Amino acid sequence: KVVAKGLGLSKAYVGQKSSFTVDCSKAGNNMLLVGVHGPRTPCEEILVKHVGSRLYSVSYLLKDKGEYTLVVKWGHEHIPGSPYRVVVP
Amino acid sequence: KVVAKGLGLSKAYVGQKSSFTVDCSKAGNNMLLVGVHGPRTPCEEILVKHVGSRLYSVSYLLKDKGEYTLVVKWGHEHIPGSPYRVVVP
Repeated sequence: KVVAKGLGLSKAYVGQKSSFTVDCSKAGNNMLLVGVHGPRTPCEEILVKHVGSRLYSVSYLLKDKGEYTLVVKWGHEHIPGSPYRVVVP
Repeated sequence: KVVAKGLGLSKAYVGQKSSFTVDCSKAGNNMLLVGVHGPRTPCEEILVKHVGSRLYSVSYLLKDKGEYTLVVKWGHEHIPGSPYRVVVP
């Protein structure tokens, strides 16, 4: 009952914040875990903000071209669509 | 082989950013995940930054008093000390 949306689920660009949301309004009081895995150059930054009504706005910053793995877990289980493949040109 | 350090592992105050570091320099190329579980009001913000050489800075922001659980995982296993109990006055 958790739903992710946004451009950052699939794309990011060097040096620019990529954004997506995770809507947990229809879920309970569990723990959200978000990470972006760069197997060579790590993700530079990731920010997860609760903006109200159990909507979370996520922004992350990548430094290098290539494929990254975006993981979004709710109670330690992948939300639908996770793990996501993120491509940086 | 991951080591976390800092006051933010055990102390946080409403409205004030709480910080710690996570040293993954002696670990491999696995994935790092950080969560702050409030049984009630969610964590407002969590910011994770790779500061270089596989050291990471973490800052988080809470909006209500109470007991929180801070989770730091490396390849989906808890790092030593995780889960951390954080009591906000």
